[PDB]
Amino acid sequence: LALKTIDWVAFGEIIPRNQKAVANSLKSWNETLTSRLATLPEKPPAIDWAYYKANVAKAGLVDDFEKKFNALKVPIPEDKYTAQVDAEEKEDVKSCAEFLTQSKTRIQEYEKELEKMRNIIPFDQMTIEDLNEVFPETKLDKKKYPYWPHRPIET
Amino acid sequence: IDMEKSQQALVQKRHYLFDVQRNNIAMALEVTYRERLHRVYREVKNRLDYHISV
Repeated sequence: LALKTIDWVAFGEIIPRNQKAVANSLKSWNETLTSRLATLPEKPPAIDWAYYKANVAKAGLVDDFEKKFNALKVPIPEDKYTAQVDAEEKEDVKSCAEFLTQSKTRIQEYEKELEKMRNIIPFDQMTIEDLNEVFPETKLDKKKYPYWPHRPIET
Repeated sequence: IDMEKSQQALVQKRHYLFDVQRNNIAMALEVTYRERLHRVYREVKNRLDYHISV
């Protein structure tokens, strides 16, 4: 009966677009069942065995059923859905292992390139080759345009 | 950089979904439990009410 806190707005960011429908469906399951539990009380009250025996002139059926009832015990349902927990962990892998290190390396890369930006000498100091290697997009790819100026003039 | 950081933060809450699933299923089992109790109480009281009315 341990029910935990949720920031549903963040939760909504969780699922891919594919399963969002079932996600919201089970969310509605949650709310409806929560309210439904709020409806009924915790326990079915005691049966007035004394009063029944008093009014109920029946010989022993009163206390007969009293005892039998008190003996009978309900079948508590058993955890069977309670199995997909590895999902969490394997999801944890996808995010914390299969995504943590890949994102990390993407960063270390981007970090490196960035810090490789502040080290660029002031343009006054630079020289065409400086741009060429800094921005290969400023290359003139002479292999495609071996003749001067190596770019379509209209370009 | 910041988009990647955002993904990293989003990873933290990547478990909440299953937390919700667990809460729902467990409380549904509790629902079945409680309703079974109330229903047995109902049936016994009704059955004895039969004879009281008789």
